[PDB]
Amino acid sequence: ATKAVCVLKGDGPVQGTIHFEAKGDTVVVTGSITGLTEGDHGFHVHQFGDNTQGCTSAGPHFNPLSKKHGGPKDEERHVGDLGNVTADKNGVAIVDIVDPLISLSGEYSIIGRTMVVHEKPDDLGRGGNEESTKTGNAGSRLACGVIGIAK
Amino acid sequence: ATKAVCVLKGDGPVQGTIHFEAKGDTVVVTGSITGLTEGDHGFHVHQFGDNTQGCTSAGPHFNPLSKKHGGPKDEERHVGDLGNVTADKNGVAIVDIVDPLISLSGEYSIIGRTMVVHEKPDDLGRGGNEESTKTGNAGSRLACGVIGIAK
Amino acid sequence: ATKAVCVLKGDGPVQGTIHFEAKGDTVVVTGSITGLTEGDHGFHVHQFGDNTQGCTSAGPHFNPLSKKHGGPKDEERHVGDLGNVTADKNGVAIVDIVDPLISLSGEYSIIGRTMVVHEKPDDLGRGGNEESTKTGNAGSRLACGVIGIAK
Amino acid sequence: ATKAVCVLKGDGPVQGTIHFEAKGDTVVVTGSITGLTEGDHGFHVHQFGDNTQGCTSAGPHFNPLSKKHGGPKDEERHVGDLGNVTADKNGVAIVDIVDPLISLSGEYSIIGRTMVVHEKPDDLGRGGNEESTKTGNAGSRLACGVIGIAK
Ligand SMILES: [Cu+2]
Ligand SMILES: [Cu+2]
Ligand SMILES: [Cu+2]
Ligand SMILES: [Cu+2]
Ligand SMILES: [Zn+2]
Ligand SMILES: [Zn+2]
Ligand SMILES: [Zn+2]
Ligand SMILES: [Zn+2]
Repeated sequence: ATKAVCVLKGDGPVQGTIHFEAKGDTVVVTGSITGLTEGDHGFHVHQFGDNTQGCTSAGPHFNPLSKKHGGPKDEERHVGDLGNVTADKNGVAIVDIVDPLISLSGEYSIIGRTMVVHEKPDDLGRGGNEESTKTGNAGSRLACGVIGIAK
Repeated sequence: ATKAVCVLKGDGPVQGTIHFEAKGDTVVVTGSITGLTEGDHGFHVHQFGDNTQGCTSAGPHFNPLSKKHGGPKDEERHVGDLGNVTADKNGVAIVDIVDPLISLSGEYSIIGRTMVVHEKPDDLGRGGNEESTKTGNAGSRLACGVIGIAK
Repeated sequence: ATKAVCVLKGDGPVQGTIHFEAKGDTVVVTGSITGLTEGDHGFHVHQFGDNTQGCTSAGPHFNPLSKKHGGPKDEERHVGDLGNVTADKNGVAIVDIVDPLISLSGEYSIIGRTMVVHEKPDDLGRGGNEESTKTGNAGSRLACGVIGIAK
Repeated sequence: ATKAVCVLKGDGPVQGTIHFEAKGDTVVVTGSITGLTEGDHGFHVHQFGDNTQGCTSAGPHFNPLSKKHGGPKDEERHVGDLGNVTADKNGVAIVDIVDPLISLSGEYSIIGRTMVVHEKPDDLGRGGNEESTKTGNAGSRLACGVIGIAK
């Protein structure tokens, strides 16, 4: 697959759609998310496309290299670490990410996994506590969806 | 990926969880669907893991061998042709399928695609109209979900 | 039966010949209707090949899947829902339909049933009254005939 | 179908309605025909439900076993060979035939074919000439109709 899609849904008003496209050795991640409080929100690929108990059953960050949490620009990061998306005053975030580590095929493929938008900003591993090194202190899972093959 | 899961949701009361497991050289499909009308309902892997327009955006049946619609025992069938699930009088269908065409990795992978439960029985491609050769006259898509990697 | 024919007759000037042919996996509908008013007229397979009370005794639309009335492109439609034919200013309609639900043998066969051309356009089940969900508000039956096996 | 109907019409005053009902391995043929000259009239299922050029376009006797013409009681007969109906002095014939060879379903089905009442008596193949072995010398087609599925 060179194209993928994710519909983000949660138990509150947060929703959106994310598009994924293979370009060179990168994945180009675009889309939009509504209903968010203004400011940054952690945005991560979680390990499992399991929504049986909601976003919680997606498990931790997709992490096949067994590293600690960081920002997308960091060497020490989880594959699923895409940093922050930014909502404006209207609650809307436009997603425009280009990432070399995630993939839509092969070993680091995110097809069949879960995209999650978080309650709080991702501190990118620089928070000075244990949690920062795990989730970036991004807190609760506002909305999520399984990543699917798109036409 | 040796285990997958799917959570089925639609516009109506129909819901359920489908489990997939790679066992030996085959794929075992289990789970249950509730809120169905008594009797048979088409049960198919649709091509796209795309829920942007609910179940409609899943596209046609997964069909990488470019065949006509059939039953799961037929040579001429789509890879996604898993026949019928059967609901009892309480609207409950127990899912128990072993299938030789689907997989959980490589060309035949259904990870990132869509499981659909239909309004009507699948006629296994033997209805005698053109629709039968496409969908088995299974009709509308009551509920669907993207197939995700499971723990 | 791979070819069928229908001769349309009514109480007024409306007449025509409709040809049906099983081609590939589908049914191609051709022919022409004359004596019509300019514009659209509902064109439907009615259930009974019964002309004992003219076109009235043909009964409702052929509907073996127990659905509501729609257009021929719709999922929710009767098997007999072939939409509209269009008459030009001289009252002539050229019939050119390919249809996935009708057949010329087996469950979906329209052989021995009735082709009806209606007074008014078919609203494709979107008119918003109850009648729309039955007949598309197509109104009276200008002309009809029993579908017969052709050489 | 277990029930069928035919409205007989022609270019003259002969008309009637014929009813067909599946009973055991027979079809029970009933109805009435008016406007006839007193005496016997050949009564046959013709091959095609094609009325585009009137009764003539119905073609020959329905004959899927490729036999010669006889009476309904004869081994050598066409499937469409139902013998004679008898008009009284008032021009009225009451039809009451029970036949094992015609069918309303499967290979010998007469649904979509044509019922014809003839000018002259059917000589039942015993006329001593070539025509007798083809049509029973029943002569012209007074009235006919396509056989349709009835409620
Ligand atoms: Cu996260
Ligand atoms: Cu399907
Ligand atoms: Cu109609
Ligand atoms: Cu004859
Ligand atoms: Zn992380
Ligand atoms: Zn199929
Ligand atoms: Zn209709
Ligand atoms: Zn004969």
